[PDB]
Amino acid sequence: VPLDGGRFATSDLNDLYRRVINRNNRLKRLLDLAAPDIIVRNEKRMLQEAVDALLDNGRRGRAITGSNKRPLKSLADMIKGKQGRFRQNLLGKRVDYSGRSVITVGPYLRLHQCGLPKKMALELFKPFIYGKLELRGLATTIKAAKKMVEREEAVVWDILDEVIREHPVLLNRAPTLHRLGIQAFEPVLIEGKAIQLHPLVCAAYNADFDGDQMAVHVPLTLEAQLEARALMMSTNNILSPANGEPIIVPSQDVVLGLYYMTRDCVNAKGEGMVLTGPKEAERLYRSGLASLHARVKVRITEYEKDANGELVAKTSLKDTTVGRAILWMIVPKGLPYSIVNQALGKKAISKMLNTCYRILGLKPTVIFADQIMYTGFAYAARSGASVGIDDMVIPEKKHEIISEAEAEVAEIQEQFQSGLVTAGERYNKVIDIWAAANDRVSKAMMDNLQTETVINRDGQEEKQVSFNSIYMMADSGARGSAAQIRQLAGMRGLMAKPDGSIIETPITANFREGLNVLQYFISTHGARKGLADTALKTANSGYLTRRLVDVA
Amino acid sequence: GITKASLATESFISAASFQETTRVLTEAAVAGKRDELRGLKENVIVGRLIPAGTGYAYHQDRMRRRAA
Amino acid sequence: YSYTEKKRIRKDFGKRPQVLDVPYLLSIQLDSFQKFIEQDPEGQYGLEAAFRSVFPIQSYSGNSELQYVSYRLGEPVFDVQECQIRGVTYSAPLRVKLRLVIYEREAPEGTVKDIKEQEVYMGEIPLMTDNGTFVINGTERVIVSQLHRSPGVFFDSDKGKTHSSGKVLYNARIIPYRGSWLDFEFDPKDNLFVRIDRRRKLPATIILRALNYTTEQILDLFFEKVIFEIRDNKLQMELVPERLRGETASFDIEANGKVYVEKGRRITARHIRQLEKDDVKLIEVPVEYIAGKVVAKDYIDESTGELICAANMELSLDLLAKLSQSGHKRIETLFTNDLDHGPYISETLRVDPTNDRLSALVEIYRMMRPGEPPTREAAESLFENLFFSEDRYDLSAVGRMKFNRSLLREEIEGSGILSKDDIIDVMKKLIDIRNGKGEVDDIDHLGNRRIRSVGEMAENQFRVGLVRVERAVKERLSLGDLDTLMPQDMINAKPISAAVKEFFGSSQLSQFMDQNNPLSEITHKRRISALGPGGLTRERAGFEVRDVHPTHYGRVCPIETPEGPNIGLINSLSVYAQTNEYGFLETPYRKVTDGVVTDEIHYLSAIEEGNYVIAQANSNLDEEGHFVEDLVTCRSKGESSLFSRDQVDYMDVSTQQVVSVGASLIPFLEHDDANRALMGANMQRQAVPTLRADKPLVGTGMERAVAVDSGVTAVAKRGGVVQYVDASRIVIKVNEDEMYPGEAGIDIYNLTKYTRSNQNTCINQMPCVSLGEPVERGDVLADGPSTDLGELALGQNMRVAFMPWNGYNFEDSILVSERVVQEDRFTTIHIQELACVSRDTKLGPEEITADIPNVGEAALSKLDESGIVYIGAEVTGGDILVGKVTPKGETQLTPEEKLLRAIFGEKASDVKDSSLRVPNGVSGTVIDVQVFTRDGVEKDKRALEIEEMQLKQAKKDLSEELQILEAGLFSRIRAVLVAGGVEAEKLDKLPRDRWLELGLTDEEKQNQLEQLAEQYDELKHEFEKKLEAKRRKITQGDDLAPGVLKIVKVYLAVKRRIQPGDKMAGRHGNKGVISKINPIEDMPYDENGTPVDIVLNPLGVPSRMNIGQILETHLGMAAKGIGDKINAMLKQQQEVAKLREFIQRAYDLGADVRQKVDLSTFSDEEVMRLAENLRKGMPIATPVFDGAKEAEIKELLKLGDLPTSGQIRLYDGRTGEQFERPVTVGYMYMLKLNHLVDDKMHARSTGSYSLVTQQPLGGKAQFGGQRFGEMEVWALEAYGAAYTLQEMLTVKSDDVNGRTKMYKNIVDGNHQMEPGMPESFNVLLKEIRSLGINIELEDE
Ligand SMILES: [Mg+2]
Repeated sequence: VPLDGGRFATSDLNDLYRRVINRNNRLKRLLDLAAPDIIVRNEKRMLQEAVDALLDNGRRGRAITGSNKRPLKSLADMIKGKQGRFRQNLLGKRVDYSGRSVITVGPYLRLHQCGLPKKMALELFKPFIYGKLELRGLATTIKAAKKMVEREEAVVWDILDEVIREHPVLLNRAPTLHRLGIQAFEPVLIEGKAIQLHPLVCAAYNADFDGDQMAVHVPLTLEAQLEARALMMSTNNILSPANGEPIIVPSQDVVLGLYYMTRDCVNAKGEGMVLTGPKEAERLYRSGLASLHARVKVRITEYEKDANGELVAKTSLKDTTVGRAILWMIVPKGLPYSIVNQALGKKAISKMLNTCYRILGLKPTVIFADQIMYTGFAYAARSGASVGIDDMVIPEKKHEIISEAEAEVAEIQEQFQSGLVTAGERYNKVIDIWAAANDRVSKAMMDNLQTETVINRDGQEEKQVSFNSIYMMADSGARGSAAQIRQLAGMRGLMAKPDGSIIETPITANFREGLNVLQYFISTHGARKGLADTALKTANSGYLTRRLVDVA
Repeated sequence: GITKASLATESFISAASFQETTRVLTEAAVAGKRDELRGLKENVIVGRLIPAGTGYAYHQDRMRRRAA
Repeated sequence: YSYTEKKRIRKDFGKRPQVLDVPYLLSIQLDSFQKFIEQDPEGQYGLEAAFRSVFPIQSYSGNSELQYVSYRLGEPVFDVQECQIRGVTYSAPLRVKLRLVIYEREAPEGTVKDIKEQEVYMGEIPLMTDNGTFVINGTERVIVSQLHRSPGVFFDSDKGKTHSSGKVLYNARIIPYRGSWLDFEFDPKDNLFVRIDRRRKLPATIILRALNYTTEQILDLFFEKVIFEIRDNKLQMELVPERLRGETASFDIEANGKVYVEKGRRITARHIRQLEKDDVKLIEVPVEYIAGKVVAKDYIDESTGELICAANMELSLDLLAKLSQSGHKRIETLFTNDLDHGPYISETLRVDPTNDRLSALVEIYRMMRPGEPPTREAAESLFENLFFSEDRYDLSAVGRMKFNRSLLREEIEGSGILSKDDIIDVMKKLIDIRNGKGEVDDIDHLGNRRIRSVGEMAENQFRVGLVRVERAVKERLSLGDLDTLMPQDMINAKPISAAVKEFFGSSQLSQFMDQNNPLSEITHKRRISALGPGGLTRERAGFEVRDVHPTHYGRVCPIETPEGPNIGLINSLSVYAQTNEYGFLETPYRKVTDGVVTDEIHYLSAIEEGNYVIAQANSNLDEEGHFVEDLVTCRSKGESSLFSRDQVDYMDVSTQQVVSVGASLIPFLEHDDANRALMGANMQRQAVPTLRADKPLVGTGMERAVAVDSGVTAVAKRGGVVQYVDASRIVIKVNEDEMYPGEAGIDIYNLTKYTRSNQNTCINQMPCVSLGEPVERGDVLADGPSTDLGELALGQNMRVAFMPWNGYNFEDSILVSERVVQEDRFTTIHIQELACVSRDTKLGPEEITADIPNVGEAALSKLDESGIVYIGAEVTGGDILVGKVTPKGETQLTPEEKLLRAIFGEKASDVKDSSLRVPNGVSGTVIDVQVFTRDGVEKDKRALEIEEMQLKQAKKDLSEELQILEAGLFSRIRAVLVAGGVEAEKLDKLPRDRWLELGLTDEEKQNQLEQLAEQYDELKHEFEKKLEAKRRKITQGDDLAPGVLKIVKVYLAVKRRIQPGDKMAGRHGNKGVISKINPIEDMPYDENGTPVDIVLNPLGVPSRMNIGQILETHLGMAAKGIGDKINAMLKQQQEVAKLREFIQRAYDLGADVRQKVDLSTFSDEEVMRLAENLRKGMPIATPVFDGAKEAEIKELLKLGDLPTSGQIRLYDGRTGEQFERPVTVGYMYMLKLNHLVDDKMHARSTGSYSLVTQQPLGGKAQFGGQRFGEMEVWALEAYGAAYTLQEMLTVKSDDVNGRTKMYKNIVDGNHQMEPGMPESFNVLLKEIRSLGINIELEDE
């Protein structure tokens, strides 16, 4: 085929076919001339190797290369491999009615809807708009309608708002590791260029908003639309298929807001009053007369399912907090008050959603999950939950733990100089007394971090769980482990060589203090090993998944 | 194993599309095999409804209006 | 201090004094290419070495020879800017003097008949620009340096990864610079095997017999002889005591006294030592002891003459009895034991089939050239040309050095080829390592890995082209045309041009220059790559080559590497790292002589570095130089430990010695996790230059170095006074101190204005200087993209609050204020180039015209009479930029449209509209139009007016520079005329030019006046011919591609404002995407009503442990808090005494900081200028690992009257009520990355399809479809979405008839598909049938 600049582009099969024809015609010529048989045998060998290179180039002998020193693509290479017919063109394809954009968060969205840019939707839904422009008489011809959509008249946006109305779109994030990597959403036309993804589905997609892109696909037929609505819609996808656990589950900001709301302070403002219900708790919190953590006595009416499907009420005064009473207002009816009368971490909220699903079903659960998201976002905003440098509280006895382990390592070093121990048990003793000192620093840090709110109850001091922000993020399951608070406020501990063997002097520093040049270098030793594992194991996991799919 | 079990299927199309396409097509050609398109990959290759899901009814009445 | 640096002084918090200045950052590229192209009087480097490698060329005769005299690089035809405009390589012609010397037929001397000596043109060499780039086909490219395995011999093993028994099998590998590889190795049965070019292994004694060694000579090479000097009886045997080390006691030893050790007791050291106390030489041995030993010689009889016993046969009672009838005095025997002297060479002589040199050469031939019957001459020449030919094998100077150094030889010079001794020593050292007397090499050691840079890779490719021309020159000299030809008739410049053209344009290491910002450019130029020709492949590079080796310290950054499939394969040079004369990375260290750390700096390589104990740079040391401590932390051997202060030999020269230039710019890097620091270093060089540059409030102090060592700024070459400043040029009147005699003394700096980078960003230079301002040498005169007063400014200083805001910063999202968008803080200019190419077609030439069919007068509103858009035209997507029509024919009207045109009489167009339009969604301004017309094509009115404008501009620029330069000359003349023989009022009485007619009394005065007159005449006649050179290069035709008649390049400038979806990031790996742009009254605000610019999530901080973004925030609030104070003093119009006092307080703050800023030295005008530059926040330097401590941050927060907690009380903009906890508010340096959502958003309903398979095309440039790959198909199969899947497979991609039916059905409101067969399945069926295979659909 002629290229744009008058040059031609060809397949390697034309080179291979031409070679077969040329050697075949020369063989016919030689058999006509009655050549010496050393020449005819050579031409027969050449015709054989030309036909072999045409069928499978590189099996027998060296691959024939043409004019690049790059081997020619034979007929067998057309159909085999990751770039053959099967895997590149038959088992997966490039499709029409498909777009792609960066995803952002919409925290206002409902679980079944996405935000779709108007510029993307105007292109993805273009024959639908042409049809509804010709149908409504706004265009006399599909070319008149095409010019209307090019000019983007004010009426094609009304036509677009009615063609997308009940029409789902499939949103896909690569890698599609499981079936929740494609989910269907009802589009809400937005003004950006970025797709607005619901927060609660991000864990299903393994998506964060740091530059991820997602593909949009438009189901065209009525069957595809009803499968998007009935099989693939995100409100059908709240349970995992791998394990029956909820996969549309609160995280990060939502669980921090719901945890901060359901916690209790000792002498919080408005402590010890008696409330007529959750609406009074919300009135007192919003008017500034009671704190979200004020432990309080609220008259709570909770409904339970009897032996039958009936929902019978019981009313009682619960010993609760103001924030737990406020959170009770979004809980559906068949659930007990004990589901919120505690500080709600990630596990408790996931179990609350699972309980709602098993007791009440899918329709209360999707409403509950949306309400949970809105409430957790609102009350994480209200909290002002920041991170500062004074939140990484380093234990005051960390320096003496390190000095004591240094004294122990010095006396073991002097024992090795005095021949009491060989190098092996000497090294293992050093490793052991540094792992023990690391555990001591970790325990001291967590003890100084987890309860160090000391608070006055009617004058008397009392210990309570800490409202430290680092600790609240770790304890709620929002972000962070104890193993990472150890690196922020404890010591970073023993590092491994690229060999895998432990360097015998640990990082006695944390990230609040600095690491010096040497500590940082021996930390990069394992940082790069982990990053190279992440980079090289996606191919192995993809190959294993491909083998599993193709066996099953 | 999952490679030798997926290469030993009764369908040469799915096995040839998985891997070792030359071996599969060679043994299927000299054996004169015939692929009845009963799995998901072979109906994906050929652009049909898969025999699972909402295409399960279609394949059922495709096979009971063929066995009758 | 300067004039450019006391404008705005960055407050340094670093405490360690700087002993070594950060070097010129682009020395790698510039030094390497200078070694390539410079005239080397010796033949060591570059083009000279390459020419001497092949010349003199001698034919297969004695008649003539072509020898090389000299070479010369001519002047480039176009300079670098003209090359970028015209799309051509910036290169210099290589003119080489050759001498064709003809010897006559018959003489014992072969003296000359004649010599025909002349200059041949062989190729153009691409020239490197002032900044380390090459312009190749118009685009700037960087030749990345290569980290490859050094040549030499390397001893390795596999550790139990063979033979299922955990046995370690050793090997040796001789790797030349150029030639065949030579591997020795051990099998699981301890036989030595040679293997040439990774082919099948032969026994290693075959290569020993290819060398002329007999089995006896081999056995004396690789063994030592146990002698049995047997007397009349009693089997006397020689013995040295250390030969029975650990010996199994086969017999009790009685000699020079009775038994030391009886049977059943193996020999320990006390026995050897008491036996040598007895000084025993001769021992009586039993007969069963020698049974099994291996004879070391050929013992033949003198009775019959033939062989009794050959060398390397296991001796027995029978054969000793045989030689006893022959009466041999001495019988030698190989000394072998277990674990100290192995039998491997003898056990290998037992396995090989060869018995002489011919058979060995023949076995090597059968291995190298199988199926070819070996003759003696070919078997001899194959081996002699494998490793022992200078033209086929080069173990280069670095390879000879590493070879000799690995074998513990004294000399490091040698031949480039192997010898018998080299191969024997390699085998002996492999045997040593097998016998426990050595250790295997670490091949990832940076003493084993070598840097190969552009000037060496270019030389290698030039030598490749030179041998490609050498074969043809040797072929031409063998012909009898020899007496009438010149040397330029036998030299073909095209192969030599092709070799260097292929290297510079098509290498993997010749990469499109990363031109986002200055940091991108100097990071690209300081990049090392393990990949490339002669390096690794990223697919088969294992885990261990991608690791941070201990030798990387100071030589390669452990942080800056990409995060994807090639991680640890692309590395970045460290700040101080330089390259050896051999190519090995070295790093500088301070010498510690007597415990006193000296300022004497030695550059140590990774081999040398391991010998010494090297203290850290975090090690404190007193005023005299001694360590204040006595137990210092050091690296001795690749380990790190504590040492006494008298054991240390060296010290690190800086705390930033270990990091690259990109990681040196991250403040509080020591508080960031290394993964997030890697991400921050990688994202800093994706930042896009914004409208106004904004210095970092929190920097590290490497900003000036980065901005100046890249060529983006205009830096003062000589000091002077700004004579004329203007947005496009700076004119400096050079100080008399820096002027040469006979010179105008005027420097002119022409600034780059609004050109596009490789990334379509804007490159624009703005002058820093004002009129009449004094400049010193090295001062920044104009800022480049992303520099602010000569400091690298990659982003903007944003007031951040760390708090969750209503889910809008959920999961790395970023909430941005609307004030950030009103104030154009992250608005970036992008410049697109769009080409309309008018070609000859077979139906006729395409025509650039404003007369376009089916296009109204409204769409041709901004086209001129030539059909090209006006400059300055605000265009949007779909607007015609260049109107073009293509001639077509044979419209072949459908009968319905034939009737349609019969009714309404409208003719059909003979041309089709092929115009250049703005891409959709893009809305910019036309800022430039270039028309390139072929010779013979007539220029339209637009090309003529563009060229008239170009000619007036060339004449105007040259007459302006001549006016400036002659004004400088005449100022100098007036100064030298009043310097002696004063005419002070007579000079203004004389006409201006005829001051040159004034004969002056010459002590030295008339000499200077006359060389000034000569300089003026030469300037005038230099302008006069530069004008005609410009005019001829403007009016000349363009060397367009074949078929192309003209090209019109339009340049669009697009201002991109920030919007939801744009990726923003900090320097600490805190990337994110803007989710919302919030109204200002909705943002959180403090007690004073100041809203926050950006709200970031605090939950991204503790799990991604980049704590440095919190500290940078706390310090950024402190820095700004200083400016907020200074600003107030500038609005209250306080005295200079108060401003001077407060700024001195602010600069004196810190715990023993290294910098001293004394403002008493500053004049009041200088203090006020400084205070005006510090009113937007005082900038602060926080050196990596030497930065501000948290107590100093709190002290500076206290100085600015801020809470030392870093956290303030915020209020909700929407409700007015407090957030219940204090919020960390401060200032973070945010960067706008080049992942803009305008470039990412793409959609398609229908479009173009591929040829062979009819599926949609790939990208958004092709308006392509999304890949619904295999895993998405599995996702749909896991749902029951069979109809969704069937329409993905058939009707959306490949079903050709079904997809148009589907379109028509959608348009008719009928959402039903009629799916057929995918077209790629029919392609598959036709391709399986093109094999011999009958694949068929059973249609029953
Ligand atoms: Mg991401």
